[PDB]
Amino acid sequence: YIFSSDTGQGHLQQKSVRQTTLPVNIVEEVHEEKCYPPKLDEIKEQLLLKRLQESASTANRSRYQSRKVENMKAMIIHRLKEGCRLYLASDTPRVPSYRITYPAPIYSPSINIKLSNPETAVAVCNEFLARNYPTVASYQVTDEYDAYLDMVDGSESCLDRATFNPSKLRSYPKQHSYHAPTIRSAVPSPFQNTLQNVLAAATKRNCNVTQMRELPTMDSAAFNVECFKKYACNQEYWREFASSPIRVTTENLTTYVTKLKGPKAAALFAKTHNLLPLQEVPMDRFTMDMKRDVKVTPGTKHTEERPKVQVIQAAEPLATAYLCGIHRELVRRLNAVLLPNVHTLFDMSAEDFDAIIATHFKPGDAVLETDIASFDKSQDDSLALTAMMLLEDLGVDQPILDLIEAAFGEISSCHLPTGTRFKFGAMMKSGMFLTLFVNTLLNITIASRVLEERLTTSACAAFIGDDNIIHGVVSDALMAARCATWMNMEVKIIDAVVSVKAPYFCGGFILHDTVTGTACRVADPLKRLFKLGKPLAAGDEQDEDRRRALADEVTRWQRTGLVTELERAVYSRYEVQGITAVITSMATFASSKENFKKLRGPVVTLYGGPK
Amino acid sequence: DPVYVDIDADSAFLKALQRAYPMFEVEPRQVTPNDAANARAFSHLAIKLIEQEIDPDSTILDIGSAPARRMMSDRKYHCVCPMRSAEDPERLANYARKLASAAGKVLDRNISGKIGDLQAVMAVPDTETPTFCLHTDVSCRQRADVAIYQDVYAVHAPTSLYHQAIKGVRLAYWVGFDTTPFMYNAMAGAYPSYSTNWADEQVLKAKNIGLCSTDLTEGRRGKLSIMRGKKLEPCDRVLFSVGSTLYPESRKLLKSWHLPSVFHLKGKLSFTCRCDTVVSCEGYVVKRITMSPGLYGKTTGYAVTHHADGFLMCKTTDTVDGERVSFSVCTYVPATICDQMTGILATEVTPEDAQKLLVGLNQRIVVNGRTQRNTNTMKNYMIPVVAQAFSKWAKECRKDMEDEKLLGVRERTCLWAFKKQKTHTVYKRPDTQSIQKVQAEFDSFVVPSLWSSGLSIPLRTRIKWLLSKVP
Amino acid sequence: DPVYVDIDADSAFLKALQRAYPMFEVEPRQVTPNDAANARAFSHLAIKLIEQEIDPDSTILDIGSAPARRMMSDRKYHCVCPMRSAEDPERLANYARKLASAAGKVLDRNISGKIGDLQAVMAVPDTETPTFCLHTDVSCRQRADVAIYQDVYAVHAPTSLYHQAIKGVRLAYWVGFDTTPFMYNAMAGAYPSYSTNWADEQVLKAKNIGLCSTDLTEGRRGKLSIMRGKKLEPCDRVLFSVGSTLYPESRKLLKSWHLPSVFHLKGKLSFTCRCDTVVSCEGYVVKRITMSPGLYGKTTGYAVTHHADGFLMCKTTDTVDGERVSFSVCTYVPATICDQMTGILATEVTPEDAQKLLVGLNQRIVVNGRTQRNTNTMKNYMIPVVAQAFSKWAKECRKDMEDEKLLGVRERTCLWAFKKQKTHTVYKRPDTQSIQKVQAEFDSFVVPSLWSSGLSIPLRTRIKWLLSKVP
Ligand SMILES: Nc1nc2c(ncn2[C@@H]2O[C@H](COP(=O)(O)OP(=O)(O)OP(=O)(O)O)[C@@H](O)[C@H]2O)c(=O)[nH]1
Ligand SMILES: Nc1nc2c(ncn2[C@@H]2O[C@H](COP(=O)(O)OP(=O)(O)OP(=O)(O)O)[C@@H](O)[C@H]2O)c(=O)[nH]1
Ligand SMILES: Nc1ncnc2c1ncn2[C@@H]1O[C@H](COP(=O)(O)OP(=O)(O)OP(=O)(O)O)[C@@H](O)[C@H]1O
Ligand SMILES: Nc1ncnc2c1ncn2[C@@H]1O[C@H](COP(=O)(O)OP(=O)(O)OP(=O)(O)O)[C@@H](O)[C@H]1O
Ligand SMILES: [Zn+2]
Ligand SMILES: [Zn+2]
Repeated sequence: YIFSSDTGQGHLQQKSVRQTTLPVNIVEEVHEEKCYPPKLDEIKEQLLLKRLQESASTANRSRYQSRKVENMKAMIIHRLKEGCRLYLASDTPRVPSYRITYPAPIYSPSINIKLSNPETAVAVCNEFLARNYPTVASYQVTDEYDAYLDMVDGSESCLDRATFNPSKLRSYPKQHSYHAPTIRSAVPSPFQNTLQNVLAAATKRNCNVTQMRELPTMDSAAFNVECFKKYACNQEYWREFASSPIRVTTENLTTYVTKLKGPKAAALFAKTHNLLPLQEVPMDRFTMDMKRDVKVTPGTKHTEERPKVQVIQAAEPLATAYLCGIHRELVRRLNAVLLPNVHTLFDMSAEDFDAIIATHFKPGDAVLETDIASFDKSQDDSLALTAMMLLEDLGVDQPILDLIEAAFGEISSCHLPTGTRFKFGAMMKSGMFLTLFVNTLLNITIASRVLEERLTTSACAAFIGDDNIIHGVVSDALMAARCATWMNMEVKIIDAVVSVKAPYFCGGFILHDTVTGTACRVADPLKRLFKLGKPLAAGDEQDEDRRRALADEVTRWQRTGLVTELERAVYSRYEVQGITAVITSMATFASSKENFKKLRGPVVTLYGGPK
Repeated sequence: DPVYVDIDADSAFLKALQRAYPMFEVEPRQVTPNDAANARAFSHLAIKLIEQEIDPDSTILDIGSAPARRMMSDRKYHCVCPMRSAEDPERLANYARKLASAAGKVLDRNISGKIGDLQAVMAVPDTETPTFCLHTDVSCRQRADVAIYQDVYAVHAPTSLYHQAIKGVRLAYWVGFDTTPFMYNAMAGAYPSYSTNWADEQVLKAKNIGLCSTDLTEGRRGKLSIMRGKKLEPCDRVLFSVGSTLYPESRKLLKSWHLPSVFHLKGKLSFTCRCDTVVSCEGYVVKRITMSPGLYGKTTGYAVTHHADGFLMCKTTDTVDGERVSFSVCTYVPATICDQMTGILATEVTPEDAQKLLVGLNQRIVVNGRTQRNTNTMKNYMIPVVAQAFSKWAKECRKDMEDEKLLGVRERTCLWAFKKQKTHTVYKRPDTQSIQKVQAEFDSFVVPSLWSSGLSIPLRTRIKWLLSKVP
Repeated sequence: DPVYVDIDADSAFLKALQRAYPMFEVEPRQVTPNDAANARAFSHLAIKLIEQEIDPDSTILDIGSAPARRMMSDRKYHCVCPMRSAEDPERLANYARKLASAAGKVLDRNISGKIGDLQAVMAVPDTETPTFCLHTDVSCRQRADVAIYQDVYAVHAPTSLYHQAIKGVRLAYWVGFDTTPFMYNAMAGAYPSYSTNWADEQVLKAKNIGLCSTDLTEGRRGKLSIMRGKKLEPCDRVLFSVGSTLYPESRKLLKSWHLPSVFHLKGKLSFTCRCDTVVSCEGYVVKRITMSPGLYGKTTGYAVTHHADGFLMCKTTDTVDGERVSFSVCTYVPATICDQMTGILATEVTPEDAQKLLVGLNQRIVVNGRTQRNTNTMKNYMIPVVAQAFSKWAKECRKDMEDEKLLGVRERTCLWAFKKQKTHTVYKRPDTQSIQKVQAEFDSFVVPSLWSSGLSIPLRTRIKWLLSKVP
């Protein structure tokens, strides 16, 4: 997710495109990446398969999958191209674009410090938890009978416009096997797929009705786009972009499918026999998915109240494959119209982010961080109109806009195992292929309107998802009065000062180095610490990608000139002392395969076995 | 000015009626849970249209002649009331009872004249009176200008029209069902919009049609009979069921009302006639006929029918009294359903797949990624037979393209002996006409010149005794 | 002064009608659910345009017209009304009844003069009258300046025009169907915009055309005929169907009205003539002809037609009475569909693939449904035949590119090869022209004389009684 996940896969790429070998900033030109067209070959597969049988040590098998997957990719292109005959177009001359590059970052040396006995590391971590979090360290006294306790008490829900069968509401637990954790953090296990959990998750009541597409709604949207184009964008690209539309093209589909992996291509291939046309695919029908992981934050709140259940609304598989070739062009056009001091995390890597903010943040500087998650976007219909107006200005072809618009109105969801039907009104968060883009556009628009001209005169601004940071801005009564037109809790704002109250961004800390004198971003150690106290399901063999992720994260923590700063940042955020010992404990855990085995224990089986 | 009909306020038949009669205002007012409400609403509106385009001070002859319906009116009606059915004794008593009760209260209409008129007929059954008679259509002697037929299927059209023409009648009307399916020589059919089902007498023991009844059997490998079969063809006997009422009819009389565009009546006097259709709504039609003296012009002998919605006729296999037999059925299809299956029928589809799409199309259709509800539904008991017909049509069209012949020539191969192909489905799409050949010259007329009165003494006493007690 | 038309307020024909008549402002007003509303709407507007541009206080001839629809017109009309057809008794009786129905209500439209004129003609049937006549087009003796033909197909145009020019007519007008399909020697066709289908006599038993009928059969092996066949060519008899009305026509008279640009009439007197097309809308044209005395100029014998929509003709295979044959079918295509198919016809396309694209295009033009539900720019019963035509056209255009030849020379093998190629589709795109070679010298005019009264005694007596009273 964004920077890096627990398995070190992340959402960002790993190729630098914003690096230069000169001590000054240089403007360059954006180019295109050529893609190899797949080709079909059956005679090679037949002979290789027979040659696979006679001798295959290690690389002989790999040639078979590469040949087999390559055949599947060619077949998908041939079938997919025929469906969208009424929307296919050709290549028109492109509009050139330019971008700015920055010099490479400088880092301080790192020294490794670790203990020897792995059991002592567990004792230190347990001592740290008890001293700082007394209630959390005394919760576990028996096994994990959460499923049984949830069945004993009844079902409480707050639904709206839903139907279900009462005869299928039964929640007797099934077999559950896991490994007993060693760290005394009480991280819950993922929930079981039952009808009771589905109703508990859908306990949200956002029933609000306003003017759908009337005159007052249009007036608010018209003002919003005016502020965005006046305080956050330059005027050198609008007229050129309107002349050249964006349409579905063979190159878009060929490039997209080639980027998929093995298993993903096979899954898509299985749904190409009865291929519906593009105009036949419904755009307002979704399916319900439950398989998720619970989210826990440092503190003592999960030992008193049960956490919520996460859900996913999945769209049609063919809908996200026909039109997913226009995401790259939309990103390029958006980056071209933004001001040089306004940045977006799309199409960057970890190193590029460090080089941009290398010489901007210094001690004693005020930074404003604001999130917009706590806001009901379903109350006002103008939030959807504003996004469409921005999309139309960017140069989206007219019939394609109708297909996109159909997914932002009335939608329905269904649960296949139980046949449960749900209906929702205007919704912004979903599982479609424009979710981050629309959220980023709305985040910039909200900030631009509230801050007015204070956004233009700034040193560095970064926007991604629902989080943002703006340099050199404080909190005054003018923004409170402007934002209090409807209510007061639209957004949450926090004031931060470098080297005194470290700013928080995307689950990390922004710190200023001492030896070199440059800014850098590091991860959150407490978030990792609670995560090692999560039970591991039996039969899982993913205990090697996590060790490498921990090893990389530990090295970044032990850089010289950042030990003292990290201590103060954690204390000013969570009011906790003594994290250097925890970091040392993490170092010895991620040193060998056998040292990582001390975080687990004997296997415990519940609700299973007729003995 | 507004017109009220006795149908439900949330019925889907309101839109069909409004489009058929754009010169009126229609509002619903339900007071009776009748099983044939739709069939009566059409007839009620038809009479108002008919009596609006004709000037007053003219005499109208009524053939069906239910006197109770025409009691409260301003036009002049001459009801021709024979006694040949079991309906007649009840209607005559009802007419007398209403006339006695309506005396005095109503003064605008000729209530006193009608009451005295009925007594005169009761005195001697052989007087031609201004407003009543007991003769047939042929034997009536009163002269008028306009003749009206309402749901009459028991007379011969060329013979009945000629006898009316010689008395000086220049305009006629006919309200009834469509006779197109009976010109295709079918076995069974349906009118799903009016809850009407008809079937031949020979197939009354079927299992999977609209009008049949069967029993349960365990099977029997061997059974004999008393006569040889080998042929099952339609006969001259059919049965009609309108909601819950049974009406037996005959094919010969039904086909006689499918008149051509122009025809000549030649006898002692000669006339020239024309026939047009002015109103059509899902099975009911209204026909206007004009007759003029003289004999000049020319005829071709063709009949043309215009289809506003789909019309199907296919071949089905069904079990009749335990034995598998095959015959033909016909029905109607809404136009919206036909238009939405144009692209599907471009290939070959199994009957199972066609049934699935038809059920889905009956509830929702996706347009440009948006789902909307269909407001034009059809009865669910006709879907299986319709799906079978569509599958046969798709296969036949594909085989024609795979075999292309030369232009302007035909392959008769010597002694000709050309080969004929097989046809199992006839499908008439919306906005398509059907043409057929009929007879356009008539010169033979026969009359049973004898007068017999079916009126009975006990019925006369009751009617006389009922009218005596004036209010 | 807005013009009222009898069409639905939500029909798509209103936009096309307004475009063809920019000088008028038109709004709809529906009072009758006719099945040929579009055909009658065009004719009503055409007469209004002609009357506006014609010189007032002039005398006009009407050929084969109904004298009831010119009653309330201030223009001077002389109606030539013989009794050849079978629809004349109704028209003449209606004219007499309407004249007497209003004798004092209107006091300026020369109602009394028309009534008095009708008195004299019914007395002696051979007299002339400034407002009525019972002769033919080549027998009327009154002289005037303008002649009008409205939906006339039963006369020979060069012969009729010459007789009119002798009396001193210098301007004529014609309204009717387009003659272009009949100059290509087509076998069947349709006009989808006006709900009109026409077919030849020999293919009335087809299966998948606009005007046909058939019946179910199982198919047998071998059929012994009576004489040789092996020939299928168009005959002289053609059947038309407008809405629910039938009209028989002949090809020779239809093709005589496709006059060239310049032609000469030579006889006792000589004239020079020109023909131009004024209004064209999806199948109806209005033609204007000017006649001048003298003989000088030059002729080439060519006719030019300008296409605003697409014109298509192709070869199709069907079964007639159970036997497979092949003939040709023609139809019209809207311009918008033709424009959007340019990119697909660059390669070879499968007929089923083309059919799906056409359905998608037609269903997508609606781009709405909150207000206009589902409206189509093309009738769905013509899509199958149109889709096949494009498939053959694309195939034929490919072969020409791999068979390039030298410039200015012809490829032969005396003893030459001179091989012809197959042609299965003729496609005229919008903004193109078609040219034909016709005759331009006429010098053979004959009159059959032998004029007959054409009136009967009952008809004369019945009419005279109708207007025998002053009120
Ligand atoms: N096939 C057929 N249908 C008829 C006949 N007479 C009437 N109907 C139809 O039956 C429908 C209802 O009949 P009504 O007009 O109410 O006359 P009724 O005697 O009261 O008959 P019921 O109402 O059924 O008791 C009419 O609308 C007709 O369409 C007939 O003689 N033959
Ligand atoms: N092919 C052909 N078409 C005709 C002829 N006469 C009229 N039409 C057309 O058919 C259309 C239908 O008109 P109708 O329903 O018959 O009513 P109308 O225009 O008042 O004329 P009539 O009823 O025939 O007296 C007319 O508008 C004409 O355009 C004809 O003789 N031959
Ligand atoms: N020749 C006739 N002239 C006038 N009216 C007739 C004639 N024949 C029958 N009717 C009338 O038709 C009405 C009913 O028709 P019919 O006698 O056939 O009754 P039915 O035996 O039930 O058969 P059906 O199903 O045809 O009605 C009666 O009112 C009868 O007076
Ligand atoms: N020589 C003529 N001059 C003027 N009018 C004529 C002439 N011949 C026919 N008509 C008129 O044509 C009209 C109908 O055409 P026609 O006489 O050929 O009979 P039809 O078969 O009913 O019509 P059509 O042949 O067009 O199908 C009649 O009203 C008639 O007055
Ligand atoms: Zn009588
Ligand atoms: Zn004359």
